[PDB]
Amino acid sequence: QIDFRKKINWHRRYRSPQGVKTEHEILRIFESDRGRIINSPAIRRLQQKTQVFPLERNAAVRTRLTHSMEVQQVGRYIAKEILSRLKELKLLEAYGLDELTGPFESIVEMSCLMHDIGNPPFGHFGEAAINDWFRQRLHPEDAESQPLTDDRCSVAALRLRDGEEPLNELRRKIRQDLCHFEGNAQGIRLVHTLMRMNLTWAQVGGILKYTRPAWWRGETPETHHYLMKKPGYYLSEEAYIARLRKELNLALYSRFPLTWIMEAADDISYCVADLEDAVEKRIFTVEQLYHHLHEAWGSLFSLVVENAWEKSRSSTEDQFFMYLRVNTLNKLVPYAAQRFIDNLPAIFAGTFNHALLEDASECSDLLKLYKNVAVKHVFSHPDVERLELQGYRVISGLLEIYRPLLSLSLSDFTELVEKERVKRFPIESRLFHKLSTRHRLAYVEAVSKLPSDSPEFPLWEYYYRCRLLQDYISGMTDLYAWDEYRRLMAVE
Amino acid sequence: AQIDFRKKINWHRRYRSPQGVKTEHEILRIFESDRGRIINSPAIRRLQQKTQVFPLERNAAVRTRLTHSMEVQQVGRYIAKEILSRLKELKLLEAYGLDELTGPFESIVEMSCLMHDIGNPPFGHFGEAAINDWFRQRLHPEDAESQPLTDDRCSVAALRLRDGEEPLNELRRKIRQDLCHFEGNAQGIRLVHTLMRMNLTWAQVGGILKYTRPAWWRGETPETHHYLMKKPGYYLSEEAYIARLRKELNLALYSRFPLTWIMEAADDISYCVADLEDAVEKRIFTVEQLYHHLHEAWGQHEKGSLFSLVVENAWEKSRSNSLSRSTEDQFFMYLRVNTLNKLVPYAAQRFIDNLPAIFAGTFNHALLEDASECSDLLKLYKNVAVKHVFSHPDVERLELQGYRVISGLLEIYRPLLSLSLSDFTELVEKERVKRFPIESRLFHKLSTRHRLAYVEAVSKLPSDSPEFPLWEYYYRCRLLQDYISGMTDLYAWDEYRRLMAVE
Ligand SMILES: Nc1nc2c(ncn2[C@H]2C[C@H](O)[C@@H](COP(=O)(O)OP(=O)(O)OP(=O)(O)O)O2)c(=O)[nH]1
Ligand SMILES: Nc1nc2c(ncn2[C@H]2C[C@H](O)[C@@H](COP(=O)(O)OP(=O)(O)OP(=O)(O)O)O2)c(=O)[nH]1
Ligand SMILES: [Mn+2]
Ligand SMILES: [Mn+2]
Repeated sequence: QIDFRKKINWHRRYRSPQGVKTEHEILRIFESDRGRIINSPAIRRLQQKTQVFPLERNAAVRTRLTHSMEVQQVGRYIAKEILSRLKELKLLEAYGLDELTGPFESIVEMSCLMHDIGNPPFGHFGEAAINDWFRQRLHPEDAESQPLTDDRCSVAALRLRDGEEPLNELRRKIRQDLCHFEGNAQGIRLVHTLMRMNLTWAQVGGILKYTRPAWWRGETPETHHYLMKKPGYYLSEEAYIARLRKELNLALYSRFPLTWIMEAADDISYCVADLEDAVEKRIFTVEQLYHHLHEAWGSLFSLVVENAWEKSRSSTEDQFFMYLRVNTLNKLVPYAAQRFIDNLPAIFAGTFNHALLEDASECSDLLKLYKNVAVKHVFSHPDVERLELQGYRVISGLLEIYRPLLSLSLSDFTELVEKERVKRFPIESRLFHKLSTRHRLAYVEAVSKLPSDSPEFPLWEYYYRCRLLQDYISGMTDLYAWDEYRRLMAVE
Repeated sequence: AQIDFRKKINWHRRYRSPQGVKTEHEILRIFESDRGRIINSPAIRRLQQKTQVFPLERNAAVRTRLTHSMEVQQVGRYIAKEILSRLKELKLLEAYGLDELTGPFESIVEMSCLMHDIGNPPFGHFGEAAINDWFRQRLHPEDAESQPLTDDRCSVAALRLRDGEEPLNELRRKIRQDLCHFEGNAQGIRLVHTLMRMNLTWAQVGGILKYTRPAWWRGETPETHHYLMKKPGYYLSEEAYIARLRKELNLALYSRFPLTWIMEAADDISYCVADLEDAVEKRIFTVEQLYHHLHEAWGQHEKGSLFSLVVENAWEKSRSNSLSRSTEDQFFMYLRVNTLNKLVPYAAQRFIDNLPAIFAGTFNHALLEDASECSDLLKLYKNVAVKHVFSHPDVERLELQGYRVISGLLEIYRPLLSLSLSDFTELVEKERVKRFPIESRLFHKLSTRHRLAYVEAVSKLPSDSPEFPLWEYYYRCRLLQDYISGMTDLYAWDEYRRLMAVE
C-alpha cells in the first residue's frame, strides 16, 4: 500500500517535534530545513568545488553550486508534474499526498541542492587519490580471506592474526571501509556526524543515493545491483543508517522514494549544461557540436536537437542552447514524471533496480547521446585531463604530508589529543592543529563512546583516526587543497 | 480604489506573449517558466565571482553575490508565506484576487529576489563610483543644470549647452546626467530586457524596480516619492520600456510595484546579519568580541527589551548547553532564527497594514523604517558593521584597488569614445578598419550581446534627425558602461592587468 504519510517523516534525530501538527505546522517544519541548508557553509563551499572544468576562472562556467541549483529547478518541475499528473488521476488523496504536496516538492528541491555536498576537492580524482593512498597502506585485498599468511598491511593491529579471531571480522570491515571513500557516503557523514544539521529524517533520506555499505567486500546482489553500485554510507554510520532505516520505513538496502526524482533531475541537467560550458570554454562551435550529435545517433533527434538547431540559425549560440534546454526539458521531464508514477510500487519500497531513465526508451537514448558526445569531445580535452592529473597529486601529497599522524601509536596519539601540544612531537603537534576543530570533535566524540578495555578498541581508534583525516581532506575546496599543498611543500 | 491583484500579478510578456483565458494551473506554469530562465541565466552564474562586502574573498565560506542573493531568496519566501497566510485567515485572499494567484505571488518575490544585484558592477559601490567619476570628468553635468552658458566644461562637442537655443539642450541636459548616474538597479532593468533578453513576465520585471527615479533626473526630488526616488531605478535608454511597463501593471508615474517592498525586506535582513557572520569567520573579531560591540552600541536597553529576546537569548544558548561546531556556529543560527521569528511577521504585518498605499504604490516608507524597536535592531548591525567590519584596513584597501582597476579600464577604452560618429559607425559596419588598428581590436573585445544593443538601438533612429548624433553618443557610452559593469571582480582585474602589460 502506497501511503506517503508513512514515508514523509517530519521528525528529527535531535530535539524532535512530536505529535499531531497541522498541515501548516508540518510545512514550517520542512521550511526550517530550507533555512538550515541554504545558510549552511557546506553549501557555500560548493561555489569553489568543481564540476567538469577544474578551477575554471570565468564564472560563466558552472561550479558544483550553480549546477546543484539547476538540478533544484529540474526536480521542482518533475515533482510538480508528478503532483499534477497524479492529480489527473486523483491518486494523491489515495496515496496520502493530499496534505503533503509542499513537503513532496521541498524535499526534492533541498535534497537536489545537497547532493555532491560531500564530494572531495577534485571530483572523481579526490576519490581516487584517497582510496589509492589508503590501499597502498592497508591493503584490503589481503584481508579478504582467512589466515594468513604473508599479510601486506602496514597497520599492525589491522593485520589478520594467523591466529583466527572473530575480531578478524572487524579487521576486514575497517580495511574495506577506509579504501572505499565516496562523495555520497561522505555526504551522510557530513550532515549528521560533522555538521549536525538536525534536519527531518525525510530530508536526510533524500540524500541517500546509494545503499551499499562502504565496508562491503562481496560484489553481490542482483535484486539491488544498481542501488548498490557505489557505497552510500560508512561503517561509522551503520548505527545512524539503522535509525533512518526505521524512521522512513526502509528495508535493508532499500532507497527513499523521492531520491529517484533528484537522480533524474541530476542526470537531466548535467548532460546539457556541460555541453553549454564546452562551447563557452570554446572547445568547439555550436555547429561543430551539432555535427558531433548527428554523427552519434524523422526521429527524436529531429524532435529535440534538430528542432533547436534550425530555430537557432537566423545570438545563434544563445538561441541554440535556450531551445535545446527547453526541447529536452519538455520531452524528458514528463517521461521521468510518468516513469515514476508507472513504477511507483517498486519505487516506494525503494527496491526498483533501475534508474528513472530507461535504456530502452528513446528518451534515455537522448541522454546517453549527450553523455557520449561529452566523453569523447569534452572530458577528453587535454587541459581538462592535466588539471585532473594535477589534482590527484595535490590530494595524494596532502595525505603523505599528514601521514605522520597516522604513524603515531595509540598512546602517543591519544596523548596528543589531550595535551594539545606535546613536547616530543612538535611536527605532529602542529599538524594536528591544522585539522579543523569540527573534524577533531567528531573523532573525540566517537572514541569517547568506546569501551576503553575492549580488545577491539585499538582497531576502532585507528579507524576513526583515518576517518578524521579523510574528513579534513574531503571537506576542502579544489582551491584550498591546492594552496595547502603548495604552502606545506614550501613552494609558496 | 479596490485592492485587486488580478490587475497586478500579470501573466503577459512584451515579446511573443500568450493571450486567452488560462487556467490556474496554466498561470503557475507561466511563472515557473520564468524560474528556469533566471536560474539558467549566465547573468546569475556570474555572481559567484562578484563582490559582496568582501572583495575577492578566497574562501567560499564567505558570501558572494550569489550566495547572499540566494539566502535573500529564502527570506522573501518566509515573508510571502507569512503575508498571505495571515491574509487568507483575515479576511480575505479571495477579496483581493489572491485566491488563484498564490503561487505566482511567492514565485515573483523569490525570483525577483535572486535578481537584485544582478546589475551591480564589478567592484560594488566602487564600480558605481569609478564609472560616475570617470564620466563626470568628461561630461560635467554641473554646468548644464541651468541655461546658457557660459563656459561649458563639457568635453564633448555635440553635447555642450548651446547657446542660444536649441530647445534640444534639454536632450543634452538629460544625457549629461544619465551617463553620470549609473546605478546597479537601473542597470538591472536594462540587463534583463535590452541586453540579456529573457522576455520575462511584466509582473516579474516589476519586482526588480527597487526605485522609481530616472537617472536623468536633474531635480532635487519631490516630497511624496521622496524615498522611492532616492537612487535611479532606470535609464533614459528605457524611458519607453518603463512607459509600457507602467501601463501593463497599472502603475502611476513614480509608483512602485507592490511586491518590491517585500524584496527590500528580504534584502535588508539577510545582509546586515550575514555580514557579521563572515566578519567572525575572517577573524576580524570573535563572537565574544562582537557582543560587546552590540550592547555597547545599543541604547535605552535598560532591562528586559529586544536585545535580550534575540541576542542575549543566543548568548547564553551559545556558551555551552548545545553546540555542534562549538558556540559560534551555534550563536549564529540562533541569532539568525531569533531575528527572523521576531521580524519576518512584523514586516509581514506592515504590508497588510498599509497594503493600499503599498499596492497603489505610493507608500513613502519601507517595511522597516519606523523608529520601532524593530528597525532599531536592524540599525544595530548595520551600524556595528560600518564601524568595525567595513572599516577594516584590508577591506578598505581592496576597495581602493578596485576603483583604480575600473577607472583605468575606462581610460584604456577611452579611444572609442573619441572617434567621430562617422569614424565609429565605420568601425561598427566593417568590423576591421585599417587606419584604426588599436581602436578595432579594442572594439572586438566588447562582448557581442553589448554590441548588438548599440546597433539595434541606433538602427531604430531617424538618420536624418538633428538628434541622431546625440543619441549615437548616449548609446555609445552605454555600450561601454555595459561592457565594464557586466564583469566579475576577477575578470575586470585580469583585463586591467592583461591590457597594462603587467601579466
Ligand atoms: N573532467 C571530467 N569531468 C567529468 C568526468 N566525469 C564526469 N564529469 C562531469 C559531468 C558531470 O557533471 C559529472 C559526472 O559524474 P557524476 O559522478 O556527477 O555522475 P553520477 O550521477 O553518475 O555520479 P554519482 O552517482 O553522483 O556518484 O561530472 C571526467 O572524467 N572528467
Ligand atoms: N565593504 C563594504 N561593504 C559595504 C559598504 N557599504 C555597504 N556594503 C555592503 C554591506 C551590505 O552587504 C551591502 C549594503 O548595500 P546594498 O548594496 O546591498 O544596499 P541597499 O540595502 O541600500 O540596497 P541597494 O543595493 O541600494 O539595492 O553592501 C562599504 O562601505 N564597504
Ligand atoms: Mn550531480
Ligand atoms: Mn542585497
